Amino acid sequence: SDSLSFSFINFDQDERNVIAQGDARISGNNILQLTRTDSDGTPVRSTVGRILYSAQVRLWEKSTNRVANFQSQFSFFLESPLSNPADGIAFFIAPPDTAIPSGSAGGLLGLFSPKTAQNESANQVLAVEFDTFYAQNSNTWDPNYPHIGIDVNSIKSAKTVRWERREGVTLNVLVTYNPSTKTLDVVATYPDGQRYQISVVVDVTTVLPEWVRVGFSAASGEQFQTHNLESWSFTSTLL
Amino acid sequence: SDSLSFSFINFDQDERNVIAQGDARISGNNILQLTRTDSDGTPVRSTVGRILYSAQVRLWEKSTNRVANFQSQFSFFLESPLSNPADGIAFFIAPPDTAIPSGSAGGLLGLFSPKTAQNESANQVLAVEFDTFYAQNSNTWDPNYPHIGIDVNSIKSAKTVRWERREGVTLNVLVTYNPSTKTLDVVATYPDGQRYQISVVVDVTTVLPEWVRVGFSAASGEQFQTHNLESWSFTSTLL
Ligand SMILES: CO[C@H]1O[C@H](CO)[C@@H](O)[C@H](O[C@H]2O[C@H](CO)[C@@H](O)[C@H](O)[C@@H]2O)[C@@H]1O
Ligand SMILES: CO[C@H]1O[C@H](CO)[C@@H](O)[C@H](O[C@H]2O[C@H](CO)[C@@H](O)[C@H](O)[C@@H]2O)[C@@H]1O
Ligand SMILES: *[C@@H]1O[C@H](CO)[C@@H](O)[C@H](O)[C@H]1NC(C)=O
Ligand SMILES: *[C@@H]1O[C@H](CO)[C@@H](O)[C@H](O)[C@H]1NC(C)=O
Ligand SMILES: [Ca+2]
Ligand SMILES: [Ca+2]
Ligand SMILES: [Mn+2]
Ligand SMILES: [Mn+2]
Repeated sequence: SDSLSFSFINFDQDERNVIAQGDARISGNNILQLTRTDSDGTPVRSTVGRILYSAQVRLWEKSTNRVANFQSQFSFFLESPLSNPADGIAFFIAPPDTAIPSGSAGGLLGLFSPKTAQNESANQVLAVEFDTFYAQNSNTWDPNYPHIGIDVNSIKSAKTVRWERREGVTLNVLVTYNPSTKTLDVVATYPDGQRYQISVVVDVTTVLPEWVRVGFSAASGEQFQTHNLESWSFTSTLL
Repeated sequence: SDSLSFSFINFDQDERNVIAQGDARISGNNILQLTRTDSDGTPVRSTVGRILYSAQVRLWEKSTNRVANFQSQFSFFLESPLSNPADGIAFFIAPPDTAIPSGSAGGLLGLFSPKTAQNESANQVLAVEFDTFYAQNSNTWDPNYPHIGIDVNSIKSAKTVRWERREGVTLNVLVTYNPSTKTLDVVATYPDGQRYQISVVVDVTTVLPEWVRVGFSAASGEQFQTHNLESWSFTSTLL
């Protein structure tokens, strides 16, 4: 269609218009939990979950040279009982048939397969990652610190900014795409006003198909944490 | 979710987020055609078609006493080579599992079954009808003229206004529900400024389930016409 929007002030477990993949679920307490927990609510190793909004977004139209804008606002928090929590949460855009790739329960954030994770020609993923785990022994593509990144068909972010994950604290995020400037902008803020900004010039018509779904992905490998989405609103208009 | 909106400036045959029922289709020339035509494009007898937007609207929430507003704007035109064309087109709201009932290809507008069409206790349909056929020999519930009506769980409109269908002319329609006044308002206009207004007080929480789908229905029995939707935008916010 020419435009689509939705808003979740909170999520409820009855929500009809989201697609859960892997370990993702909306809890009975109204939190969207992307990764698995044991019966005590403790995060566990080797888990991946994603959610997609069910309606399919017209990101661009080849026969008319129309391109959509979009704006995605959301808030999340992460918790872990241990040091060096992993692996992170991402807002992402992918073809509507997208599924969790094998080998992605870890630093690939549920978004990529190991043999092609850095191969821009192979992937169909645009993502904004909140990447808490950076160890060189397995995340060779990361800078040596937790970071916010924009991922264009690769797990190696096109651009990153330094970000110190705060245990249990809500981060508020606004992601916007402007097709006239071909700019994808991210602004994230913690409650004290600390602000994180990352932006990339990217022509969405060369990185993604005409129809897409939007959503979130998270994963934990050998290190773990809960990945908790509290709210989400989205709008897209084909211009 | 807490809100949802979409817009079709035009329809395209590739549209991913609509559900076609019966004879409905979006043509290669970008018109949403609800009822069947022969190979020359001529309307035919005994046809019914409906479309639904795929995303499910939260019309109300019982555990929080929240009720949604909504606003639906659309335009349509009807064509027939013969006199007394039939049967009409309706915007409607129904449970998400809704399907064309048997016996509805005619004056029941694809919305009701003959034995219960006037039984408010049985149905789950809220509709705004543009009803072109009124013959007492089969449409006993209609006034003796073409009319615009608001249908609350019955094919006998709660309220009607006189309307002379114009062959091939676009009618523009705005339908709005205000939950604070429990008022469903319809305003329709022809290109010369002729205006049709109909409004009913109705508590949507007593006539429809908490989750619904929205869309359009049309049918032809022994008399026929094409039922052509040109554009449609919709918004709903749970208050
Ligand atoms: C504690 O294990 C760390 O070091 C191991 C090698 O000594 C790695 O195999 C291991 O990587 C896995 O877990 C990390 C952290 O969750 C994850 O990013 C990666 O994709 C693997 O699943 C880890 O770095
Ligand atoms: C030309 O047929 C008209 O009169 C018949 C009886 O003499 C009716 O059976 C017939 O009704 C069917 O067609 C109408 C018009 O399309 C429709 O409204 C009704 O639901 C029946 O399908 C028609 O009135
Ligand atoms: C990257 O993926 C493309 C598409 O399959 C492939 O042609 C190319 O060989 C890959 N690059 C490498 C280094 O394997
Ligand atoms: C109307 O439908 C209700 C619900 O099934 C039913 O109880 C009632 O008998 C019907 N009324 C008539 C007149 O048949
Ligand atoms: Ca990482
Ligand atoms: Ca009628
Ligand atoms: Mn990273
Ligand atoms: Mn009528």
